[PDB]
Amino acid sequence: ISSSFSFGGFTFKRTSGSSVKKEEEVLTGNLQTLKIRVHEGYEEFTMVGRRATAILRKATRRLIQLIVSGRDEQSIAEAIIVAMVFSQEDCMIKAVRGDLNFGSGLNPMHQLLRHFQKDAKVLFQNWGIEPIDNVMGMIGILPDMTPSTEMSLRGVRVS
Repeated sequence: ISSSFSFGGFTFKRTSGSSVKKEEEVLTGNLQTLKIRVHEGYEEFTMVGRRATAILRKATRRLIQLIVSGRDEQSIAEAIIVAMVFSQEDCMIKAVRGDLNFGSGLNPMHQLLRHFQKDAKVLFQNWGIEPIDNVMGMIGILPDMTPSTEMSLRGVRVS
């Protein structure tokens, strides 16, 4: 473990890789120009929350893989939201549908998080899906947060 921090009520422990923060300007789906510290590099984490856990593999503004384990669908959705925000993917940025400011949180990453925690339907809808293969212990999760053995949110599996 080369780093431990908390984000969105999950403890992230970095198990591999590294990154450097670079300030960058992005345009939200509400057409707000935001300055964010983009994490540049490939990293793997375990995420541990009160009600769910996950493995997250990610690179610069890119979710590679997320395998989530939770008690119920709500708990799994929470982990998925945090991971999608933390990924900094432009898809997630473009799913934003209101203004973000200090009203929402102390930095833009928290503002984005709070935005999607209120309502993740546009995020989940716009993220993308993919067919999946069969793997013991794992299943797909659709945008409406129901399970599927056939398709899943892009890069996401439930254990």
